[PDB]
Amino acid sequence: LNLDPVQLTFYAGPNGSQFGFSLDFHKDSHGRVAIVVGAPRTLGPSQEETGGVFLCPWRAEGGQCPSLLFDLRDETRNVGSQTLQTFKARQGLGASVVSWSDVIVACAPWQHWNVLEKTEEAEKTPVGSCFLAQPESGRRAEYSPCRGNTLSRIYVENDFSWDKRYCEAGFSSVVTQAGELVLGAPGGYYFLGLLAQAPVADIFSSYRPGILLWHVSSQSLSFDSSNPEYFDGYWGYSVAVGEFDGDLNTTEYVVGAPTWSWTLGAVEILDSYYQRLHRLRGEQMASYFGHSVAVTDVNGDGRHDLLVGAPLYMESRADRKLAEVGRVYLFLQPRGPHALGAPSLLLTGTQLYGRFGSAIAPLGDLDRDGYNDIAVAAPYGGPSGRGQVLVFLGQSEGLRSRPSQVLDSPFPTGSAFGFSLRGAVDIDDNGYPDLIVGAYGANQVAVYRAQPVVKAS
Amino acid sequence: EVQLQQSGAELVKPGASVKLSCTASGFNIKDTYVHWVKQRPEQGLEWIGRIDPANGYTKYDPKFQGKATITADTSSNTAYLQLSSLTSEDTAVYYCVRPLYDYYAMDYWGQGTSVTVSSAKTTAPSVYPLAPVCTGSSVTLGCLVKGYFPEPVTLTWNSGSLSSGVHTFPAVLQSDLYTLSSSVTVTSSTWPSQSITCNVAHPASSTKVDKKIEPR
Amino acid sequence: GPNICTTRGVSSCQQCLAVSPMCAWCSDEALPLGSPRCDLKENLLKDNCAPESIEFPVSEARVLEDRPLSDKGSGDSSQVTQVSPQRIALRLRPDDSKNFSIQVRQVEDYPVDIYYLMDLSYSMKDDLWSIQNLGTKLATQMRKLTSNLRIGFGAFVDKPVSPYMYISPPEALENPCYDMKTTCLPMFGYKHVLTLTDQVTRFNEEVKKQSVSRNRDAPEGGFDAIMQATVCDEKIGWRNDASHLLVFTTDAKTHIALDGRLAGIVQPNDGQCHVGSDNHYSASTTMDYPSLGLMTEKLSQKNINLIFAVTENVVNLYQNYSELIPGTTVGVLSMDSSNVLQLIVDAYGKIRSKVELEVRDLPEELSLSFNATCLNNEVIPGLKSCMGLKIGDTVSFSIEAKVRGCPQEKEKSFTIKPVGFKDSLIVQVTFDCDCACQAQAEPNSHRCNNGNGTFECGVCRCGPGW
Amino acid sequence: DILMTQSPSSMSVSLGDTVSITCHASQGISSNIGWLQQKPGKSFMGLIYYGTNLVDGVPSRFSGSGSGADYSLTISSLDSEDFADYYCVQYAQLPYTFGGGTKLEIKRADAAPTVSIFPPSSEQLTSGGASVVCFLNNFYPKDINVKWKIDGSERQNGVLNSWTDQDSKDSTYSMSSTLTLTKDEYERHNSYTCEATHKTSTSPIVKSFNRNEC
Ligand SMILES: *[C@@H]1O[C@H](CO)[C@@H](O[C@@H]2O[C@H](CO)[C@@H](O[C@@H]3O[C@H](CO[C@@H]4O[C@H](CO)[C@@H](O)[C@H](O)[C@@H]4O)[C@@H](O)[C@H](O[C@@H]4O[C@H](CO)[C@@H](O)[C@H](O)[C@@H]4O)[C@@H]3O)[C@H](O)[C@H]2NC(C)=O)[C@H](O)[C@H]1NC(C)=O
Ligand SMILES: *[C@@H]1O[C@H](CO)[C@@H](O[C@@H]2O[C@H](CO)[C@@H](O)[C@H](O)[C@H]2NC(C)=O)[C@H](O)[C@H]1NC(C)=O
Ligand SMILES: O=C(O)COc1ccc(C(=O)CN2CCN(C3CCNCC3)CC2=O)cc1
Ligand SMILES: *[C@@H]1O[C@H](CO)[C@@H](O)[C@H](O)[C@H]1NC(C)=O
Ligand SMILES: [Ca+2]
Ligand SMILES: [Ca+2]
Ligand SMILES: [Ca+2]
Ligand SMILES: [Ca+2]
Ligand SMILES: [Ca+2]
Ligand SMILES: [Ca+2]
Ligand SMILES: [Mg+2]
Repeated sequence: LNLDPVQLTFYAGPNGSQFGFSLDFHKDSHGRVAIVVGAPRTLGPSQEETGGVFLCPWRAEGGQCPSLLFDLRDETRNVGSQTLQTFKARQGLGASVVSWSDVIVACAPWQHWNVLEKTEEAEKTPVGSCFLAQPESGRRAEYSPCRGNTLSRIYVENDFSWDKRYCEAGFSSVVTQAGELVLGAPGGYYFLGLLAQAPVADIFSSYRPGILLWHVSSQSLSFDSSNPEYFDGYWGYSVAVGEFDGDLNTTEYVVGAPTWSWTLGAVEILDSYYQRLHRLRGEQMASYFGHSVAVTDVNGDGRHDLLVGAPLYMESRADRKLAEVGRVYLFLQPRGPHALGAPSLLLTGTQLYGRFGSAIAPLGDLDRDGYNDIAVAAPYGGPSGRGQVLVFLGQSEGLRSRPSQVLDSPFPTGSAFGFSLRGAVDIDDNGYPDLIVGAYGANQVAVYRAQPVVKAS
Repeated sequence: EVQLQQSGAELVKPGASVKLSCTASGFNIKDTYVHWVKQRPEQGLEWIGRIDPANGYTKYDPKFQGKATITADTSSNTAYLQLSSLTSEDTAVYYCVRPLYDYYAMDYWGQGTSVTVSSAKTTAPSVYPLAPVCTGSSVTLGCLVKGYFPEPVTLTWNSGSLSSGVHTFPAVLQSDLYTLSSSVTVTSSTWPSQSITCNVAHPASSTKVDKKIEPR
Repeated sequence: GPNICTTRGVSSCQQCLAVSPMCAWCSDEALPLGSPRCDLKENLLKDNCAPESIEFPVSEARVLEDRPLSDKGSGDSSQVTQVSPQRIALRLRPDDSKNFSIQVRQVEDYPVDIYYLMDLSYSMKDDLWSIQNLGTKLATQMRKLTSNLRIGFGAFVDKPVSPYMYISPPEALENPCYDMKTTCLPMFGYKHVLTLTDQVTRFNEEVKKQSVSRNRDAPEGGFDAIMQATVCDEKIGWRNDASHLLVFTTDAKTHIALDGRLAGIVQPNDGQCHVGSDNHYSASTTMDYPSLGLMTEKLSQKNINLIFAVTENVVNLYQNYSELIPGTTVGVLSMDSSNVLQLIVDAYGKIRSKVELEVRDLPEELSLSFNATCLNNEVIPGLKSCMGLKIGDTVSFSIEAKVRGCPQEKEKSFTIKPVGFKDSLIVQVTFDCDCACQAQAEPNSHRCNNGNGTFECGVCRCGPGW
Repeated sequence: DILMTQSPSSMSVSLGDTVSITCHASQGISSNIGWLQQKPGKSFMGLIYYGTNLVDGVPSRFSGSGSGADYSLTISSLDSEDFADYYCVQYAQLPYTFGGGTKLEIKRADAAPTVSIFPPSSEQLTSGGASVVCFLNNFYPKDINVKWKIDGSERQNGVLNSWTDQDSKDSTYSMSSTLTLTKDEYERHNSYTCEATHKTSTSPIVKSFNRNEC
């Protein structure tokens, strides 16, 4: 409602770097807010795409940002009569970024890995890797839970059980308030998808450079399955955390699996031991239900609510015709131990091929009325197809079904404006939570500052 | 806290077999590689092999192929080392090892399990007093423990009353039997003035003989 | 007696006709003061109104093009007529309606294109061996239905990119089957092989040179190939005037839009052709799989009938996709494709067993209603589609157009076209809301309040500016 | 197999000293080396992994260095607990191989041994055996040589030696040499001598007795 679309702030990265593909707010040890931006096609030392991360200090005028440097060199370790190899070419560093406390986690989901042993090998595959930084101290750590040292023959003999070779760890990421990093790995267990969790503190204290294959004992990975409903489900394409079991000592996981059960799609809520508490099934095959997930209490009852995006949902129209527009689903959490019912609200896009619901950002309480609000991105929506972000205000019954405000992309065609969103942080310290919108196709990020309400809705 | 608790000392005969255990404490045995190492005083430290308890795959030094069989039971959080066709050179201390962080490292060690391979029967020691010959200001006595099996033996003077100035030497293997000796030094005005006795106990044969030192 | 024409108390000839289609207007001078000039045409001639000064539009519907339905779709450079009439002229006065008819024939012996789009991943190795004579065997069976058959061939596996593609050791790129005891082709996304031709032995000999490749994950990239085979008209060779059958054979799940992000591919599919002279899909590694809606848009635009010929293990999957891509057919393919011939013949019959009308460019104020006559002179009201038809059958539809009020534009046109049909019925609409006596009005008339008004159709009207 | 040559086998040093233990491999092992500590009569404790990385809980006075085939463990300012055995282990290749070891011993001033000889007991002779015992107590350094003489002529068969670890109190070493004969053979001769050769004297310390005579 009260985001200012007149005076924006623009940050920009190098051309072709996909700056803005992922972003997050970052607070330093003094509570000063900055913006961390992933640029997954930033050039590296060998003039080859490797990805990069930028840490943007808040400035009303925006501009260029300093790099957050990570080791971009391929590594080789000859140990235990084996050769361990990391491959960082086209790894997509910055394809996801997240901030927790004074730590930044930037992941390279397509970093490759191989183990050589005489004439045999593990196979050069995208296990993924995440890079951890404490910018103020310069500390660096890595986390790559799907690296193994098993040879190809063994996986074949065992019918590819517990095959983590194609995890793409860090595809999606989130950090619990207690500091547990939770990585989505949609390619884990031969494209079933897995989750990898470990405390940030333990990642740092157990990492040393050059080891390549080390133990993080407090880590916890999800489980394999023989059930074909999970095959090629990309469980972990998106991840989120929240409180859904009423016990405040446990943290619950929200996992998106947009191709679950032959592309029907699903979203699952789990406890920290990966036991399934709820499953929300998609409504329409290939709609990519679970592409994006969001957790926030929208109706002010203290209980977290779930939002699910299905950006390829095809809406039914006259004369038995379908129109791909995208859809968002709202599930209000019921009082006490009960199942999430049918959706409380359906939000459906209007622009053909707009992909409404590709990203969903909690905004906090934007208009300061007592109910939390959300922003939904249609990265190719709007009457011009340039991209659009729509704000929906919370209310006692859930959300308003019509948007209170629409942000039209200030960028040219193809910018994918909205593909990444983050809100609920006051970056200029004016008392209102603000919104950052990435447009990786234009290699830019737009900052929308919230201002006092003109008059309320 | 990571602790590797190994089984008690073993006393076996040549040609027989033995199975040592290494139970994980404060962690899951399935987490890391588990190695087995052999230690002898002369020959030093030798790596026997390793196992991945998650899947059972093993690796060995070809020197130990045939004698060592490493297994593991994740249910009981234990790793095993079976030794077959035992010989005298299999007498050693055996340690189970796992790494801390580096997959291939050797950081955490169990307390070790002593293995003794012998045909000897449980034989009681012969305790002999050692008095000097027929002068100075200091006098030295001794006690000779000969022909016992198996180890150990506890040796004290005057039932643990005389302690300072005593040297009990490590036992040595004398043809399938052990021999130990101990010395003690006091002033000339103490002996033969004050009675001194050598207290030897061999719990294996349940004997606690004591010999008083007498001059010549 | 008084009716709605008089009791309304109109002020002009134009307002009179807008009351009801039954009303008329008299422009005669010698008309009594108390007599209303807006009544039934019978009451005006009853009151000595000059027949030449009677404004009474009647809504009609005459045909302008009425070519006969063809009995054979063979021969000609597509002078075939499948819809009759082809063009009619419609005249409607305010709030009136007029009915008209259309005939649609599923013409016998109509040309047919069949493009065979084959999964050539490693699981289809034996399927290649059993279709080596399909080109000639298919020509034998389709010769009974059409005398203008063209067939072509294309093949797909998946996007040749990690992790779909094996990329180690270097030997595995030239031969993805290296770690087995065989050789297979390097991985390819989609390759066009044989442009649509009536020389069916070209099909046999091209297929006999084909071989499979191999990739890592079970879902394959066939939807990439369906798109390219649809929008690369010139290269595939679809004919303007022929049924287009795209036969898609696979035994596995399929990749869908937004899967490509597992290979770092985020760029949406652009729906354009990207198959150049080397006959391979060059955007396979840079562009995402297409979405169902985008596929539907292109299949409908190129009039392509997509056939999902898939094995029993994924029939339910593809039947469910078929319901989201209207007009698509599913057939059960045997595990070695040995039954694909009858599968194509059955699908071609099913495709030409339906006639469904579609309306394009219908004005807002116009509304249509349909009565269908299928099978045997059996009228089915409120229906604009027939099913269970056979080649050569003819159906018809009664159509009524109802206009609300009178629009600003007095001449519009719309189209009635059967789905997938070339021919169509163009309905040129004219809205008769005016009177002929208006074209001979008198501005600033001496008869109307000293030139302050206009004299038209025998009455005085307030001029412009009042 | 990769040979690990660890040097030196021992060193006599003092508290506060900064010592270094080297390890040389038969080929390159690119920092895939570990360092181990074994306190007297106890199990092992990890010190270093991958050449330079301290095991959790190890004091920072320990440090590892080196590359290629040559590495070093360095203890800065020795502590009392640091006097123990140390080993290197490579894991660049299977099988894992260890170094010969290094024992850190306490340094002190030289001390000559106290030699004491003891004829056979009455009880032993009555049984049929005869053991002459020779104690060599509280000497430093550990390098000592014993020699038995029967009637002035050297005797080598039937000797049983045993040494103590460095004493906790005075940091000296002690030794026990035992010559065992049959009662019959022991009586064919009269003089029984054990000679101690240490670096604290150019002339060996001699102690002897005569059978029957006393
Ligand atoms: C292709 O598309 C079809 C059609 O949508 C899919 O088939 C559907 O699959 C659903 C999930 O497996 C089925 O939902 C179940 O319906 C059960 C009974 O109702 C049906 O009644 C129809 C009448 O038309 C019959 O044909 C069916 O045989 C059933 O009798 C429910 O009992 C069932 O139970 C629930 O399970 C859900 C989990 O989904 C739980 O949430 C719930 O607590 C309860 O245990 C469930 O609701 C649906 O019946 C079925 N439809 C048909 C016509 O078969 C295929 O799965 C799709 N295939 C692919 C490959 O995409
Ligand atoms: C379609 O058929 C319907 C009946 O199924 C026709 O509607 C009837 O038309 C007659 C004309 O003689 C009226 O008298 C009836 O009142 C109508 N019945 C209804 C509306 O239930 C209709 O005329 C036909 N429409 C077309 C376009 O042919
Ligand atoms: O034609 C081609 O070139 C390739 O054709 C293919 C490719 C892959 C397949 C597989 O089935 C590969 N595969 C293994 C099991 N894997 C499970 C392992 C245990 N955890 C759950 C997942 C599921 C899976 O997909 C089939 C046909
Ligand atoms: C309109 O319907 C009548 C029967 O009600 C029919 O006789 C007439 O031919 C129809 N008009 C047209 C143009 O089809
Ligand atoms: Ca909880
Ligand atoms: Ca709520
Ligand atoms: Ca609000
Ligand atoms: Ca603000
Ligand atoms: Ca087959
Ligand atoms: Ca595939
Ligand atoms: Mg296949």
